Amino acid sequence: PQPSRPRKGSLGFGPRKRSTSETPRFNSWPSDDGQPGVQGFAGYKAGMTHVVLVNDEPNSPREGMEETVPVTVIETPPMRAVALRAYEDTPYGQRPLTEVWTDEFHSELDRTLDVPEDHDPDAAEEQIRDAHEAGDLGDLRLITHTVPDAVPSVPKKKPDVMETRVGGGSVSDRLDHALDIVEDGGEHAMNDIFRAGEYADVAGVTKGKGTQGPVKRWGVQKRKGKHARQGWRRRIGNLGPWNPSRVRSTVPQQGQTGYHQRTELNKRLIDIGEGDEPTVDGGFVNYGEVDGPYTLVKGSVPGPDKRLVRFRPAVRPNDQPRLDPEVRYVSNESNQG
Amino acid sequence: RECDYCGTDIEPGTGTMFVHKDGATTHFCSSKCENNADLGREARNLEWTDTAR
Amino acid sequence: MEALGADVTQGLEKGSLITCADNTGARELKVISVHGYSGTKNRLPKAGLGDKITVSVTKGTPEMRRQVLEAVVVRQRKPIRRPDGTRVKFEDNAAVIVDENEDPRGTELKGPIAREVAQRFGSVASAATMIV
RNA sequence: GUGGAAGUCUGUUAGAGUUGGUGUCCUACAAUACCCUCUCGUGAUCUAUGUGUAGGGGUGAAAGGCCCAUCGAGUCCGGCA
RNA sequence: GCGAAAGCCAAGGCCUGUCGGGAGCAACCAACGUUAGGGAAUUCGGCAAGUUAGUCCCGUACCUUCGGAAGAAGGGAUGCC
RNA sequence: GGUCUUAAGGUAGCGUAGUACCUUGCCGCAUCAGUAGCGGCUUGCAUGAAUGGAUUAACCAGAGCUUCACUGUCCCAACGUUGGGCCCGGUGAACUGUACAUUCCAGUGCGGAGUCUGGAGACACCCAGGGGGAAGCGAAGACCCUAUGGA
RNA sequence: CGAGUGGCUUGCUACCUCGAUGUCGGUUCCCUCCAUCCUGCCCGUGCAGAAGCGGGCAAGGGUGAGGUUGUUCGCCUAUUAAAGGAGGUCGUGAGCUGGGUUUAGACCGUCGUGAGACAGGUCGGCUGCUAUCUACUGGGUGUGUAGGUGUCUGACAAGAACGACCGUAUAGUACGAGAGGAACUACGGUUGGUGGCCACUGGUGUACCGGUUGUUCGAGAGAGCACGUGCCGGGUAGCCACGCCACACGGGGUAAGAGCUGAACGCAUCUAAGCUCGAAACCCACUUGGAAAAGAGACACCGCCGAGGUCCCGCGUACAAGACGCGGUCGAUAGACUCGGGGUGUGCGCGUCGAGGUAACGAGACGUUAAGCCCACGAGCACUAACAGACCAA
Ligand SMILES: [Cl-]
Ligand SMILES: [Cl-]
Ligand SMILES: [K+]
Ligand SMILES: [Mg+2]
Ligand SMILES: [Mg+2]
Ligand SMILES: [Mg+2]
Ligand SMILES: [Mg+2]
Ligand SMILES: [Mg+2]
Ligand SMILES: [Mg+2]
Ligand SMILES: [Mg+2]
Ligand SMILES: [Mg+2]
Ligand SMILES: [Mg+2]
Ligand SMILES: [Mg+2]
Ligand SMILES: [Mg+2]
Ligand SMILES: [Mg+2]
Ligand SMILES: [Mg+2]
Ligand SMILES: [Mg+2]
Ligand SMILES: [Mg+2]
Ligand SMILES: [Mg+2]
Ligand SMILES: [Mg+2]
Ligand SMILES: [Mg+2]
Ligand SMILES: [Mg+2]
Ligand SMILES: [Mg+2]
Ligand SMILES: [Mg+2]
Ligand SMILES: [Mg+2]
Ligand SMILES: [Mg+2]
Ligand SMILES: [Mg+2]
Ligand SMILES: [Mg+2]
Ligand code: NA
Ligand code: NA
Ligand code: NA
Ligand code: NA
Ligand code: NA
Ligand code: NA
Ligand code: NA
Ligand code: NA
Ligand code: NA
Ligand code: NA
Ligand code: NA
Ligand code: NA
Ligand code: NA
Ligand code: NA
Ligand code: NA
Ligand code: NA
Ligand code: NA
Ligand code: NA
Ligand SMILES: [Sr+2]
Ligand SMILES: [Sr+2]
Ligand SMILES: [Sr+2]
Ligand SMILES: [Sr+2]
Ligand SMILES: [Sr+2]
Ligand SMILES: [Sr+2]
Ligand SMILES: [Sr+2]
Ligand SMILES: [Sr+2]
Ligand SMILES: [Sr+2]
Ligand SMILES: [Sr+2]
Ligand SMILES: [Sr+2]
Ligand SMILES: [Sr+2]
Ligand SMILES: [Sr+2]
Ligand SMILES: [Sr+2]
Ligand SMILES: [Sr+2]
Ligand SMILES: [Sr+2]
Ligand SMILES: [Sr+2]
Ligand SMILES: [Sr+2]
Ligand SMILES: [Sr+2]
Ligand SMILES: [Sr+2]
Ligand SMILES: [Sr+2]
Ligand SMILES: [Sr+2]
Ligand SMILES: [Sr+2]
Ligand SMILES: [Sr+2]
Ligand SMILES: [Sr+2]
Ligand SMILES: [Sr+2]
Ligand SMILES: [Sr+2]
Ligand SMILES: [Sr+2]
Ligand SMILES: [Sr+2]
Ligand SMILES: [Sr+2]
Ligand SMILES: [Sr+2]
Ligand SMILES: [Sr+2]
Ligand SMILES: [Sr+2]
Ligand SMILES: [Sr+2]
Ligand SMILES: [Sr+2]
Ligand SMILES: [Sr+2]
Ligand SMILES: [Sr+2]
Repeated sequence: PQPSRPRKGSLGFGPRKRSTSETPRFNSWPSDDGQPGVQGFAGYKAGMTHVVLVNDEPNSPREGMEETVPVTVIETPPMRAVALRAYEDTPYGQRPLTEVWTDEFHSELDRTLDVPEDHDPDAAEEQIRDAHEAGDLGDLRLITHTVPDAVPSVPKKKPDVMETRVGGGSVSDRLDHALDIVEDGGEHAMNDIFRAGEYADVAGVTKGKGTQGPVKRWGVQKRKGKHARQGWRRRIGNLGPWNPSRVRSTVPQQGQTGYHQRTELNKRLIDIGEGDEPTVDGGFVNYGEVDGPYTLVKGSVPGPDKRLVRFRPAVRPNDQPRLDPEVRYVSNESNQG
Repeated sequence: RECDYCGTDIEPGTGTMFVHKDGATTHFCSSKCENNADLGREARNLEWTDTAR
Repeated sequence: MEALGADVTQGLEKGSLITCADNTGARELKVISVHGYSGTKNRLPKAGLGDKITVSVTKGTPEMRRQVLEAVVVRQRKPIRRPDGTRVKFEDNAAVIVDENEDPRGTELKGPIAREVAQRFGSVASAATMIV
């Protein structure tokens, strides 16, 4: 009687095309609660290893016991908050009002931007403060970029630029908090935003697989038994009924698979350190050696090694934070073998 | 823990434990060791093994 | 059910023939169904360590033979994962016949049992000789 | 023990055939092909050449089979526009 | 090696079962190799694929026209020096 | 019914059959579960003796059923190999073509429309793909009826 | 007994189609309907509880595996929250299958004098095509907006991104004589679905290392062939699932329903105006796409004799063409070399031993030897090659 069965693959990540920016772009930010603060950071994926942790969960029968947990190692060197952009609220939504830039720029920020030579930081600030007085000011975001040069395993020297919202406290206070950061030189670290044990949402552009068929791309069955030997092995039964006389965009077909932006929720940060404690013998395969600021994310992160991954305080955590998990072991065993 | 076959230390968070029919237990550090053991080879007779060395 | 304490890769399906690790008189059991389980189109219902299953007696004494009974999977060849990451596997696939209250029908268990199963089914455990 | 019968067995010996794949091909390599599997292989066997039987007639261990890619009556031309 | 069998190699013949160049060379298709655990649940149907396999020794049921069934089945052996 | 038509009125056997409509007949075997299969019963819609009946060792690329063994047939798909596919040089057809044609949702219409009506959508061109539609292409429907047709 | 709705069944008609619109069942893949089987929220009860039975809102999600049979339907089994029904040319053969139907061969029963028939049974029996247009999945080039770089906005668009179950505490409590036996809420886990990732386990791995059969190169050494690995064992990278990670809470507005205030109708009345609540459903929350949104967008900086870009060169985090990303001496981008990290499993040769054998000879064993061989990874290192250089540009 034709049994029921959910469809093949989700219709919520379409169209399944090649991403426009290899650098991830968050389409949502955490709410305003605590003191002002930058709501995100970024790093470069190195590879994976595992760690033995002391069970944290107070509701877990294993609380206080050894537990092996998979971890992805991400190099998270300091970034530069190079400017402060203000948004005004208009009948058509939020729109960039102006920006407040600095003077101190990383030696190679000019591999991507036409660095400012003449700018008026106060005129900009002025216009912004008046916007607030008038009550037309929309959220406040910092223009941020990475410092690839600090990461040897990554060939790239050209910085990756991304806008990151600043939330928390009162607008007046976080506005001043924003200008503070920027003016310095914008240099901030993973430490200034996250603490081991908190939940972060990680975004990244998945590994590319080029063109793939429906079986792999949508998870449709392969033809079965006798139907697998007639000339069709990995092709779906049909493109649709006689009527409607057209092919719906919902039937699973071949096409670009991979190299899509994905935002993975609730990734627990196991540890934020610096040095080479997590590096692996022989070096992370197809990457290199880690010896600098790093972050250990519980589980997996989208993208291949070397890709830029972005962190943001979890916007929909399911669990309360259990700060600074106790780590009793970090495997340094060769990943070749 | 030590691999009950070759003698090397088993990297924590790794390996497999084979439970024999009589209830005995054999901690293996890798498929290679399990596979040689399945061939009926004895660790002492295999030079690359710590047991042998 | 109560958390098992380990991750299981079901190594059995509806129709699998397994060992009856007890002294009930049943020697071989055929898996008919898995308690609490519901699959998906074309998927053969699967069962593994710790699952309660309905079985029919394939080999054994005339009186046991063909009876449709309830059992508990105690051993399986496919590996399972423990909290510390280590995988554990057995020499064969085996289950123990059990009644409505989950008490073993037999008087003795044969061969080892996984600790995880022992924890979940106490009276079954308090019948085991070896718990691995 | 000898002997070595057999429309006897195995057998891609030569040679003959074709159960299944409902595989490949299906503007083909081919207007009947290709591959694997399969059957026969001392006999009512297979095969070359010569020779005979001719169209309401042949030939047919009989399928309306075959008689030059055509057969419940060949082909050619004529009857015929 | 039982062999006019396979496989490898001479004598002899050929690179003309006659378009080439390039992309770790994607999807998809034709042929094919390897697949954990389960083991026919697949399907009209074990279709397809696989399992078994040569030789020697032991051993071999119902039934039978006494020929046969039968290589029944089942068990063991097998190299080199 | 306890003979009548039209001569006789089915004996041995076999029997729900490659013959049994009823029918998945009833009992049993086997399976967790068997419109199947096998054994028995059997009033056989409509078995039956050379229109041969029954039975049968051996034989069979003949039909159906069961078991042991084995396995990617399946759970559920993966990785790999060779030839294509893709790009480049050269060579170089055919099918098909009333016209127009970027369509979609409804409606209308000889009641199964890319072309009519109302809306919606729609910047042009190109590459690869699997084939939903053009009641796609290929054959003056084989089925059915009709012809004071044929064989 | 009376009145209707539907267009799933059947019948009727002959309107369309006979210069062919391929059949039943199944399969695969997509969308939908509600007359709702489960899940959410409710009302009644011949409602103590637990559970039943009937009714209401509601289509978000789910509705599975098996035995006979071609079967649909159905009968049957064990599971399940439940294992609902129907439309899409009884959706789906330029997708599959070919068991059934439906040619040519043949048999049985029945009918027929016969040829032959049967709306009975039975064995066998063929499935063509290189896509022009349209449609959609993905990928490019141009034009428009109208010098460049970087960052955004968000009209619109897609989602189920989440559905369901078990267990524990609550609790042997409320309720009930007892038997039996709940809930709010807080937890742990499973299952189905979804997206991603390879440290772990598992598969592959015609890189690689080793063992070994036949044969050829005289032996040895070292090799070819035996299908694109002769066969067997192990297996790095990479890819993978059988492996691992992640996938709310909360707001807002309602339905059924529970109510408040409250007339018409001095009272009463949840409703007429007004209001408080209230569903897995609706909107938001979350994820994905999205300046071609013709109102064709916003910001900052750079540049108009030069900002930026192209060709070129070394390469992949990318890739069927095209596209994309990185590096180019202000350099570690690729290769060589050396270490590191890995795979295999102890090399050639020599010495000793070795059942025997007068001896010749001798399978094999031990030592040299954590050996030899090998690596799609990492580091160091400018040794080689990223040179030289051409051009466009407000
Ligand atoms: Cl299929
Ligand atoms: Cl089941
Ligand atoms: K017609
Ligand atoms: Mg590895
Ligand atoms: Mg390892
Ligand atoms: Mg099915
Ligand atoms: Mg002759
Ligand atoms: Mg397998
Ligand atoms: Mg089935
Ligand atoms: Mg076969
Ligand atoms: Mg019968
Ligand atoms: Mg007679
Ligand atoms: Mg057609
Ligand atoms: Mg005609
Ligand atoms: Mg006719
Ligand atoms: Mg006539
Ligand atoms: Mg008519
Ligand atoms: Mg309703
Ligand atoms: Mg009740
Ligand atoms: Mg729906
Ligand atoms: Mg229907
Ligand atoms: Mg149909
Ligand atoms: Mg069709
Ligand atoms: Mg067809
Ligand atoms: Mg075709
Ligand atoms: Mg048939
Ligand atoms: Mg005939
Ligand atoms: Mg048939
Ligand atoms: Na084909
Ligand atoms: Na059709
Ligand atoms: Na004699
Ligand atoms: Na054949
Ligand atoms: Na004639
Ligand atoms: Na030539
Ligand atoms: Na008769
Ligand atoms: Na024959
Ligand atoms: Na296979
Ligand atoms: Na089409
Ligand atoms: Na009606
Ligand atoms: Na069909
Ligand atoms: Na629903
Ligand atoms: Na059925
Ligand atoms: Na049709
Ligand atoms: Na067809
Ligand atoms: Na069909
Ligand atoms: Na609400
Ligand atoms: Sr961004
Ligand atoms: Sr957005
Ligand atoms: Sr076919
Ligand atoms: Sr249509
Ligand atoms: Sr013969
Ligand atoms: Sr023969
Ligand atoms: Sr055939
Ligand atoms: Sr084949
Ligand atoms: Sr043909
Ligand atoms: Sr002979
Ligand atoms: Sr002819
Ligand atoms: Sr004429
Ligand atoms: Sr020669
Ligand atoms: Sr030529
Ligand atoms: Sr292999
Ligand atoms: Sr079967
Ligand atoms: Sr079956
Ligand atoms: Sr044998
Ligand atoms: Sr009689
Ligand atoms: Sr006879
Ligand atoms: Sr095509
Ligand atoms: Sr027509
Ligand atoms: Sr309704
Ligand atoms: Sr309900
Ligand atoms: Sr029926
Ligand atoms: Sr039907
Ligand atoms: Sr359907
Ligand atoms: Sr047929
Ligand atoms: Sr029939
Ligand atoms: Sr018939
Ligand atoms: Sr214009
Ligand atoms: Sr409870
Ligand atoms: Sr009680
Ligand atoms: Sr070869
Ligand atoms: Sr062999
Ligand atoms: Sr109301
Ligand atoms: Sr524009």
